[PDB]
Amino acid sequence: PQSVSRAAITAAYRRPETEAVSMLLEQARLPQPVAEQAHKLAYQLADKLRNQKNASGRAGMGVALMCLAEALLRIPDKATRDALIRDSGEPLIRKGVDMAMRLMGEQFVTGETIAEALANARKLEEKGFRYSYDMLGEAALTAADAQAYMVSYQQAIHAIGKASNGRGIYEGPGISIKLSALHPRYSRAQYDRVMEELYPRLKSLTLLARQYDIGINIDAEESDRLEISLDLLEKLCFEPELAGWNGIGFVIQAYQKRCPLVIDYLIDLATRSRRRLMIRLVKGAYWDSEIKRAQMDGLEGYPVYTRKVYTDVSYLACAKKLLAVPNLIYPQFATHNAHTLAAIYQLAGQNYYPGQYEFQCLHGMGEPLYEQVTGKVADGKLNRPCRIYAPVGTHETLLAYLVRRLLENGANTSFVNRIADTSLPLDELVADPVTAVEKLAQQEGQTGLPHPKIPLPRD
Ligand SMILES: Cc1cc2nc3c(=O)[nH]c(=O)nc-3n(C[C@H](O)[C@H](O)[C@H](O)COP(=O)(O)OP(=O)(O)OC[C@H]3O[C@@H](n4cnc5c(N)ncnc54)[C@H](O)[C@@H]3O)c2cc1C
Ligand SMILES: O=C(O)[C@@H]1CCCO1
Repeated sequence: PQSVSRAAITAAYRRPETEAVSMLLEQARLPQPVAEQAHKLAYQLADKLRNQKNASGRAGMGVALMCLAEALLRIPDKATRDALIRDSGEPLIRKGVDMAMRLMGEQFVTGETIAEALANARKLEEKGFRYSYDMLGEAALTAADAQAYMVSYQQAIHAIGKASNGRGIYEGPGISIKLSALHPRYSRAQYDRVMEELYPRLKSLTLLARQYDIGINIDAEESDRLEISLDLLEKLCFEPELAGWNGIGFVIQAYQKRCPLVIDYLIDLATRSRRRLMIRLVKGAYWDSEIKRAQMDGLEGYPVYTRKVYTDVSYLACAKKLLAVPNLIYPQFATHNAHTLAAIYQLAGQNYYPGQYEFQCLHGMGEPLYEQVTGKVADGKLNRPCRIYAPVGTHETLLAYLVRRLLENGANTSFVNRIADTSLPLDELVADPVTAVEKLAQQEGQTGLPHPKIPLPRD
């Protein structure tokens, strides 16, 4: 027997999308006036982003001719110019792969060593950005692997905490950790061994973060690990040494059917354990693998949505739920999507205060968007804080994170991919996801039908 809130998470695991999407719709819908201010802000943010160095206005203004025009413009004297016009198998494939990973991946890495990352934190921190550092590495395969991740996480907390120098959990830097790094073969670990071995290391790192008064966030990974992550979180929140401290962070993934039910659980947990939880709301990073995984499991359905617009709707519904309980949750709204950002900005209401919520972004992806957001109003900014997720490590820790980035940047449904498309008009790019879903429902006959190219695992 689970609590009321836990049982309800379980019962939502793979509920039919028509049902899941239908229940989210009214929770996600922006009231008329909020919708229009969100549309307008989303449009302005996306316009500035696209047309940074006049990229579209130069579209408005063949190549052969320009080279001749170029050569003609290098003729120093206009008269002369005018007068001229009048009158090896396995290891070769492995090497190209390892190299291309480094080349493409550098943009997403803040530094090789935590010091190096930290020494460069001054530039954006003075502009009002914050940081969450991640010592790259995950999915420990051996007892030794996990031990080494544990020591890298401990070392980072010391350096981050010393650099935080008492600025605290909101204004100061934090750390992000992956539970998969701390226990060998996490992907298949049983409740009993995780509690005996993983939990004491999570507890120990969290106590340390509390000594330095820095935030410590537990990243969300694959969906089959949600339940055990909640058991770990629960225990952690009742530690006496952590009483009255609100630095514990936890990620929730809006692409999951369970997400809203996990929120109901977290609200009850913050209440029972007498704390404000730092909760990062994301869409999620593992969608391609989740789809593949469920298709091989052959179960009743998917634990994630199959159309990107449904995830967008789920995120807005979940964002409203989070924003309603400021005594219990500090929401951290992770996104690079201008509509998403604008919707959250408006949904948060009037009378922003720094401790109400922040935005978050990944290093190498969100800086352009958030250069319009974080900063003074007199500089034309929104004056909302943003916390940059800063991966730290060498080439041997980068692979899995990089692949997730390529999937995110390379998917035609991604905002960061669609905004680069000269040809997709701004209004479509920032279209309201609820209205989009209702448009599909009127075309197709029912609300929340799965992606037509993604049938159920049994079909
Ligand atoms: C600071 C930060 C921290 C993050 N931490 C985590 C974390 O701990 N764990 C984690 O899993 N993710 C995490 N993410 C989220 C993930 O890494 C992506 O960055 C995020 O999902 C992209 O959302 P968006 O709003 O920027 O882009 P959008 O383009 O609006 O949405 C992109 C996405 O929608 C979802 N999607 C794509 N196609 C479909 C489809 N067909 N059906 C349903 N959904 C689809 C995927 O989640 C994909 O990322 C984090 C993101 C940030 C910025
Ligand atoms: O690892 C990832 O891909 C996501 C983004 C940062 C934390 O979890």
